[PDB]
Amino acid sequence: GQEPLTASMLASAPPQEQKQMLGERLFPLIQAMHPTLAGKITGMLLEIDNSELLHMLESPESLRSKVDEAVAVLQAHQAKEAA
Amino acid sequence: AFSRQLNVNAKPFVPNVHA
Repeated sequence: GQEPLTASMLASAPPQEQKQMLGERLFPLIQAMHPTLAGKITGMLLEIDNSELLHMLESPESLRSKVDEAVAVLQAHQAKEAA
Repeated sequence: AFSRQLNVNAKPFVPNVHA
């Protein structure tokens, strides 16, 4: 919509606020395709390395790849807590 | 994520939700 995420926001911030802001903004961004597993998805994706996400979120083959992978991983734990 | 699959036990993050 306006004023999208920028590496600057994290550049002028601590190593804690990073995952906070980034993950917080990525939470909804993931819901675009997985509004259910958006949580776990953003969680693992935020663990690997926030920096990587700041460069992966700028690509379709990457974004969809991460989301898909994550969701696939949760397949072992639980999908919608209905098992 | 790295080679094929990743860990699901990986904690989420540090949100700003208290109450």
